[PDB]
Amino acid sequence: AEVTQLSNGIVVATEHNPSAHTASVGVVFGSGAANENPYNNGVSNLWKNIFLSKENSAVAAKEGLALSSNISRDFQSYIVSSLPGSTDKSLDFLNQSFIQQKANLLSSSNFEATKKSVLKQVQDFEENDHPNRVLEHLHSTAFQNTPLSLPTRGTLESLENLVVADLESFANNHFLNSNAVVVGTGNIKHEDLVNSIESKNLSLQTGTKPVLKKKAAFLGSEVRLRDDTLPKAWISLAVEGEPVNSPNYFVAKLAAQIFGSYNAFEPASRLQGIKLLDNIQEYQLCDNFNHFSLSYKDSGLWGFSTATRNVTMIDDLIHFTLKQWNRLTISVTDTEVERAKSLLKLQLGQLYESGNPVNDANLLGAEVLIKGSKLSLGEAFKKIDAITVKDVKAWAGKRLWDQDIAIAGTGQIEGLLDYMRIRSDMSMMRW
Amino acid sequence: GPPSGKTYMGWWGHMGGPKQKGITSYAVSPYAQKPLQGIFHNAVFNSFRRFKSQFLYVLIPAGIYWYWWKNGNEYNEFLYSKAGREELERVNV
Repeated sequence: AEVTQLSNGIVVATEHNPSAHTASVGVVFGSGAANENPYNNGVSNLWKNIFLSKENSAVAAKEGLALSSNISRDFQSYIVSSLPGSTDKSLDFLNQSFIQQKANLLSSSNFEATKKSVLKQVQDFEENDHPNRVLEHLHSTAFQNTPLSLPTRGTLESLENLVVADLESFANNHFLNSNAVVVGTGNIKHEDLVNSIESKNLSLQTGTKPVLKKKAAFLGSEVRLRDDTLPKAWISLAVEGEPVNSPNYFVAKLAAQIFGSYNAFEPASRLQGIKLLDNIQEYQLCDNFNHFSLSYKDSGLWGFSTATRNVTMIDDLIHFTLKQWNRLTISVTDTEVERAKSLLKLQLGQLYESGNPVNDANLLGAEVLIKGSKLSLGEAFKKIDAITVKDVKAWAGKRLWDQDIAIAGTGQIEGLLDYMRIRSDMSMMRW
Repeated sequence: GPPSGKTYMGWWGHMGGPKQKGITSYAVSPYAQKPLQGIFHNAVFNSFRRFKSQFLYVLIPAGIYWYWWKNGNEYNEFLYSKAGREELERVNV
């Protein structure tokens, strides 16, 4: 279904869907937050809000277009959505407002107003959004002094020094033809999209992006943002995971599905077939947890995030969850693998097969900037079905058994023990 | 079981100190460090600093009580010698 062409440097990829009632086109760059330095951190956040500025978005509304933009560790995207048949105007808007003319957007009183608003967006994120600011400090401590440790939103201290001249430097170095993929999702044909691009000039810059000296490397460490005025405790814990282009990519994803997510206030969440639940329910140890498996270009992270009000029994929560991770190496059963297979296929079919062409454009553009193509959903189901119990035990013994960990936390975390007591739980002396 | 009185120490989660806000801590895993870092440097320069700050509080009392002891030992030996018989009768009697 995915069709990918090449044209003088830029790559065109589409995912046609006749039943859609909305087409979407845009450009996805293969550079993100991991391509900055601790002094220009936050440049890609300013470029996102300049694109969605009031004057820029007022022009788009008259033609009937809506704008979106996303910033990640590896990629950033700029999307224009419109009704089918209006795809010609969306390409025209992208050309003369972001690709070829950035002077009007980068004017004074428009850069000074956007910078004022972003400085407020990160001030309240740093003091109101606790679960998402300990997952950001987990990246900061696990990849310290490496490119994979800078926050995607930037830093408050770093954003007060950025000027308009720093935004032109980043655009000249990264917004290039060799670093870009042109995407189209929804009700739009591959032949029509490529014909429109060649009917115009539609050429980005010519240079190549700079290369990074050092790669990302995991380091076992911890950071503690203790605050005794907050009513809860938020904790994130992870080991080194898998990159995107790995043979164990789906095996690590299936492993996180065995433990899954949990909500204490949902009656149906308390009946899940997870052996961890019967340990943490007699005494209410947590309100919620989720197990993740994040992959990037260089490395990844595998672990869980928790939030609890039972501040006197945090040690019990950590001890029981890590003891269930040990069974992935020694005694994982066949019923647990079959259940996690069915729930992973449903979860994948709800992310790639949603009804939002904007979500599809980000997913499709990011997978082509890394491996030059997109793996279909039918082929991934065949790879998930092939996983066996011996595969899980081999992967867990290599990545989980007796390995270093990274910890982040905030709130009332006096009851969280030291690093060595927690690291002792990654293995059993009885085995 | 009945409750107990009021103490000045608690347990994990309710230790009983002031509320803490604004302090951040960082640490690295012991498996990624060098346990014997700087032992030769500390054995000479740090050892000299520690000795130089406390050696006056210990040696002066020690030297006072050692000079007292030696002076009392020599006097007793002289008293029970042939040259101290004129003093032994005039003191111990």
